[PDB]
Parts: sequence; structure tokens; C-alpha cells
Amino acid sequence: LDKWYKLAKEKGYRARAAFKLIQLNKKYGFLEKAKVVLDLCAAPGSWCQVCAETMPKDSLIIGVDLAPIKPIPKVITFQSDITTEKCRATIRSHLKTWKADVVLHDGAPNVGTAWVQDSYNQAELALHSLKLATEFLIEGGTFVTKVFRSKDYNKLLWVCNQLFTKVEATKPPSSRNVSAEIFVVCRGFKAPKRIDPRLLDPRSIFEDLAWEEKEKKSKDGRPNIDIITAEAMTLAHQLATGEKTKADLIDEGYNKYAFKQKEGLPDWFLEDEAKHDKPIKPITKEAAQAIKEKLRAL
Amino acid sequence: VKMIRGESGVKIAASFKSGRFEKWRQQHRLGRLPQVGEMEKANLVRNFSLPSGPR
Amino acid sequence: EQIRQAQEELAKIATQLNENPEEYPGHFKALARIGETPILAIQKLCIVTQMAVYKDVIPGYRIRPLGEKEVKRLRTYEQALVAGYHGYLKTLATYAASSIPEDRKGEPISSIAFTCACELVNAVPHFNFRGDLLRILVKKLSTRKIDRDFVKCREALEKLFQDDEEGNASQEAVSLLSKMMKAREYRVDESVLNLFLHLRLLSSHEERERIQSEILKMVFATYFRILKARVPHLMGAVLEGLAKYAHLINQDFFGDLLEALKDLIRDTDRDTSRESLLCTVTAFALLEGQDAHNARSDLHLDLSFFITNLYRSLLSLSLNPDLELGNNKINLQTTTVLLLRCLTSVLLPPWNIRSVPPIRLAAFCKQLMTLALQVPEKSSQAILGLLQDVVHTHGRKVAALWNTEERKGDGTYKPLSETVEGSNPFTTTIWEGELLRKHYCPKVREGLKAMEKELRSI
Amino acid sequence: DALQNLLDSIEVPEGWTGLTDPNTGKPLNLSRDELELIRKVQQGLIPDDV
RNA sequence: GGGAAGUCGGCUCCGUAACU
Repeated sequence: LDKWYKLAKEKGYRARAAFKLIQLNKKYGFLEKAKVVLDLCAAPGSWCQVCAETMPKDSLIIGVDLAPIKPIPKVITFQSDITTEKCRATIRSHLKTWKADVVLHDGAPNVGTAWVQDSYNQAELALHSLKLATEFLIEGGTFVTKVFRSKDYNKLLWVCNQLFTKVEATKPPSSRNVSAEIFVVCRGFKAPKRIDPRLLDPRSIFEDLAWEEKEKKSKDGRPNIDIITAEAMTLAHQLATGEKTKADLIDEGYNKYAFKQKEGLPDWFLEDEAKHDKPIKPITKEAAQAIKEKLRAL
Repeated sequence: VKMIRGESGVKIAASFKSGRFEKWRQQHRLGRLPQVGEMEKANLVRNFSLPSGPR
Repeated sequence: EQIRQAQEELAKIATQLNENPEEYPGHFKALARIGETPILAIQKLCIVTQMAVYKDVIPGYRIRPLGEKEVKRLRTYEQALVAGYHGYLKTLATYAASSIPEDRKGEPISSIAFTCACELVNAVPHFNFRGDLLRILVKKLSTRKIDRDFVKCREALEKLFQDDEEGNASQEAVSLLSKMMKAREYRVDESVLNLFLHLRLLSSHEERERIQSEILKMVFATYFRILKARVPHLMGAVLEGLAKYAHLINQDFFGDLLEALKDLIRDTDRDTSRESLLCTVTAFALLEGQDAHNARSDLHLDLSFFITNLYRSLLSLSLNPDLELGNNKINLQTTTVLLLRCLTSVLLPPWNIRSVPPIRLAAFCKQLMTLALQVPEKSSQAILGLLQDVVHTHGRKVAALWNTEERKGDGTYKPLSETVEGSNPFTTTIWEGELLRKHYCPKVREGLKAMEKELRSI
Repeated sequence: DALQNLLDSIEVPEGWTGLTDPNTGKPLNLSRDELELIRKVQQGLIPDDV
């Protein structure tokens, strides 16, 4: 008894096969625009309960099973064997002039005898649903089938490629991780006017495959004369305005860090000197605005 | 509020959203309707088609 | 033969991993060793083979990393799925990153692996590491080279934009397309801008609205920096892209796009004839929006500033002979049809077709006569073929000009006015129809009689 | 001139300071000797010649 | 479900033969 079985008793669903169908339809949405669902091997009626919970109160649900299904509202159920002519005549009488929109299959044999035989029984039962899909489904319909993964799953998938346009194989997470079932959903029924009998024969399908160049030096000196710092431009503003003359600039240039050696000394000595010889001079907002215009590029 | 006359013969307000389309839209659980311009659904015509003709 | 022997073990791997993929993780590893031996024919035959293998084995749901009989049997197969599938991608990433050209007999490693990746990314979406499959597609779309594999990736991406209902793969794609061109410098061949147009999600509810909210905000910010970038051919796709998807985002932001293109008009007024005309049918398309015309009472969207721009530029558009050059609303290259789709939208609006001001009809038709003087032949008939439709719909409101008894005598006509109502065309009659009889009779004169016959028929 | 002012805005001169001259309406520009004096004051390697 | 109320409620297609 797992979580999905406990949710089946809480929500009133008959089995956990219901919760694989809704989460399959939540992935695709093939039940919200359908009138007819042909439910094959529908025991105990969980797939009919989902199909009843999602359609119109004027649409037709037909469930076929070998076991008697308890009556469900808005669902018509009857007991017949799906491989028999009496079954397809009963479905035809129920369908009258209406074709199936979705065909579902929840088939599973009585497992316990042998794994190869049970998978082969599951593979052929999925195929008995496959020819039942072919004449009942409307064009563009949906075919969803439960099948165990086995050697013939390649062959069953190949026929699905032939008869259907878009086909996916998907594990619902609501299904058992231990179980080897896989759900194959087929969309876009091509509506062929002639179907190959060997494409619908279990014996054929499951068969095992075998001049002037003198330049003066002025473009390098000019960046060294060009003003960079705000203190130098403040001195430039003081020189431009009638405040300080040449003699005042030389005298103010005579700070404590003059008459020093800056050529024959190593790079690390002069780098430490250059970091630690900067004097603090007053600045002006006019010089700060003008150096912002100077530093403003295109 | 503009006042009109309904099918019941009682003076009903003009813009009244009763709830029948909302009931219609889960009665068959249709999705959103098309806007003007989008293609018809070949499903939606055959779900609600016309009858044989004698009504 | 080694190739025939390698084909036999490849089919044996392919059959066993498709009959029952559970029992053989060592088949997956040996398939990687066959996929890693360096024989070029084997590399082609391998890559296509376990591309279809992972097309058949990848489940419909995501699998978390393990971290930390039959249950442990499943997880060991589960980690075997992700590690083997992940080992596809750097192998595919290195295959994509290698050189294309070789002998002409076949596509050695580039076009075949790119076709395999494009087919794989048309099914991977729901699974993880799609971004690594996407980052290959960003890398190839970044090479700026038109190729068969280029249009393959473009067709592969535009399938996902037209198929992914959840949109998580669409969201991961457009995020990388934004990261494509913030890293680079506005150098697409405009292809991803049309890939924004085939997105369906622009055209569960709370998660989907959050998914819409992310894809609407980031992709419009992508065109926002394109307008700042000012790339001319990228403008045509962006203005085509902005014309479709402008009604989703809120009131103030959508009115800001009009103010954004108004600044683009001022930037052009500071090539420029085309860029204004690219912006011309754009703003006429936003008003042409049915929800936006229903938002005429939910926003002021007014064009009376913009017609005056066309009126003062009808002289300059007549002077330029660059009108003809080498289902789209905005991205048409020639300014002849751009002028038509402009001048159709001005004198024949879709909504309120008969509610047009009179001086706008008198002035634009008079300047249309001036356009009928300085224009080439192909633009002439369509300019002609437009203006019967103007008269046949309006009639007596404009017929005052052709008849001199219906002429107002307020003040003399001013042909160079800054406003449409500034000129007073009711004083001048129309004589340029006579000048067009002197124009080539066989074609132009036909429309002239059709213009005058519908005029008398009114 | 408008073209001269546009060229000055794109590439400012060496003596440009952004200051209006109190003597003339044209903006004041530093001379070559004045610009060399500012550089020698800022660097301090040779404040006074010879 | 019933009674009441309001209404204007109850009292063409297939096959066959010549013609385009």
C-alpha cells in the first residue's frame, strides 16, 4: 500500500491506475477535447472514473473488459472479450455513426508464471488493442497503451511510427518504479485507406530478426605638459587669473621636497619617494569642474 | 446603470453576467475560446455541430 | 572489415539498449568506447546511432542526483543514464568546436553532429543539460556565417518557440540570446530577433505568468539597448518586433516606447529618411492594434505630432531618388511601400475610416500632387493607385479643391508651413493632374482617368 | 567660428583652461612658457634654470 | 420536480439518362 493507493481511497478512485492517467493527461491534455473514449481492459473502472471526471456531460464513454465492471455514471460498460467479433459489433452498435477520439488500454495479464511469457502476452494484448484502435478512431485521434518493456517493445513502437505521426514513450512517476510497464501515447492518426494485414498480424510482427621623413619631437612632450591632477589645474587657474606671477610660482614650487635625486636611483626607491612626497594644496570647485570637463571624453 | 428588458419580462440591468457561460465552460470543460483571428478547431465544430436538420 | 565489425557491435548495442535498457550499463560505456575510437567513418556511424538511442531511453520526467533489490537496480541505471548522456555533450561540444571544411565526399564531423544535435534538442527540452545543448547553439549562432547548418539551428530553435507549451526551454534560450549579445557587440544577422517573433508564449497559471513576466522584461531590455546601440538593420527587426508585442506590458512602460521613438525622430532630425520611415509605419502599427484602439480610451495614443513630421518631410522624401532598393508589416526595405503604408494609414485609417479632419485631407492630397511631380515610375502608380481610394471614400470633403467655385478666399496658399492646418489648401485648386497627362500616357494616364471618373461618380 | 569651436570641443588645446579672460571675450589660453612653468612647478625637478 | 410570471411556445440529398 503506497502513497498513490492511499490517495485513491481518499479521493474515491477505485485504483491507482487512475493517477497514472490524470498525470498523463496533465502532460498532454488529450481528454479535454474528446467526445469518445474506447477503454479496453478497464478493470476496475479507475480509467473510466478519470474519463468521466474530464469531458462534457453529453459525451460518450465506452468501457470494454473481460471482468464485470460496476456501473459508473456517464460511462457505458459491458463485458466482452476484445479479440472477438461480437465485441467490435457491440462497440459499433454503441458508436453508431460516431468515431472514437481517444482509445485507451490498461491491459495486464495475470503475471506470475514466466517473465518472457507475461511480456509476450502483454505485447500481443497491446496489439489486440492496436487493431481495435485502427477502424474505430477518428482522424487525428489519440492512442494510449500500457505495455511492459521487452524484446517486442521495439517492434510495437515501430508499428506506432508507421500508423501514427507523433508517438512518445513515457513513464508516469505515479507508476511503480519496480514495475516494468511503460505507457506509449500516439497522436495524429494518419487515416490510411489500406492497412497491411502483416502490420496487424502478431505472428508477422513478433518474428525475430536474423622624400621628407624628418619628424620633430612634440607629440610626446605635450602629454607631459598636459594637466592631469586637480592640484596642477588649480595652479593653472591661479596663474591664468591675476593672482600669482612667475616669481610666486617658483617660490611656491620651492617646497621641502626640492633639490632631490630622481635619476640615478632604482625604480623601487623612486616609487616609494613618489608615493610619499605629495604635498597637500588647496583646491577650488572651479578647478574641479574644469578638470571634469577635461577628463570627459567622447 | 442602463436599464433594458429581459426575456423574463422583468427590467434587468443592461450589463448582467448571469453565469451560464461560466457554467457552460465546465459543463463540457472547454478551454479558453478563440480570439478574433485564430483558426477554428476541427474538434470544436464537430463537438457542437448541427443536427440532421428537422428541429 | 573493421567497419563492418564495428557496425555489427553497434547494432547489437542499439538493439539490446532498446529492447531493455536496464540490464546493460556496460553497453552504454562500451558504446562510449566505440564512440571514442578515432576512425572517421565509425564516428559518423556511432554518433547517429546513440543519438537515436537517447531519443528512445530518456524518460518523461526529471531525475535528481543520488547524493547521500529492484529499487537500487533502478538508480544505478539512472546514474548510468545521466553520466552517459552528459558524456555526449562535451563530445558534442568538442565536435561542434572543431573545424568544418574537409573532402567533398561527405560532411565529416561538423554538419552531421550539428544535425544530430538539432534533432536531439527537438526532444531534450523536458530533460536537463539542455543549456549545454543550447550553449552549442549559441556558439554556432555566434559565428556570423550563413550556412545550411545555420538555417538548421534557426529552424530547430523556431520549432521549440512554436512547440514548448511550458516555455522553460524557451526561457533558457532567450536568456542565452541576451547573454549572446551583451558579451558580443550587436552583431547578429537579425536572426534571433525574428526568433523572438516566432515565440508563442508572447502571443500552472501563476508559474506561467511568472514565466511570461521574466521573458517580457528581459527581451524588451534587449531591444532597449539595441536602440541605444543604433544599428540600422537591427532597427528594422526591432521595430518589427516592437510593433507586435507592445500591448502586453503596462500602461506607463508602453507609452514610454512612443516617447522613445519620439526621441529617435529628434535624433534623425539632428539613411535618416529610411530610419524615420522605418519608425513611421511602426508607430502607425501600434495604433493599428485592436486592443490599442480599444485603448484609445485607455491611453492617449495620438499621431498629430507625427503626421506633421511626415508633412514637412514630404518635400525631402520627394527629393531623394533612393526610394526603390533591393507578410511583414515593418521590415520592408524600400521606402516606396513604406511611404504607401504610411500614407495609407494617414488618409485611410482602419478604424474611424470616415472620421478624418478636412484640412489634413486637403493638404496631404495637394502635397501628393507635388509628390506626383518628383517621383519615379513604379512609386507613381501606387501613389496614384492610393489616391482614388482616398477620394472614392471621402469625396466631397476633398472635392472642394478641384472645383474653383468651391474655393475659399481667406488667404494665399503657403506651401512651406510647419503645420498641416498651417497651409490653407482650400484656396488653391489642383492643376498637377494636367501635369500628369504630360507624364507617360500608357500607365500614369490610366489612373488619372480612374481618379477623375470616380470623382465624377461621386 | 562655429567649426573652430566644434573642433575645440572635440580636441581641447594644450593651453585650454575653461576660463573667460577678464581682458578679452575670447577664453583665456595659457602660453607655452606658462605651461612649461606649471610643469616645472608640479614636477619640481628643475624649478629654476641655469 | 411543480405551480406562478413574461413571451412570438405548445393547437433538401443520393442513384440513373441526354447537355456543357
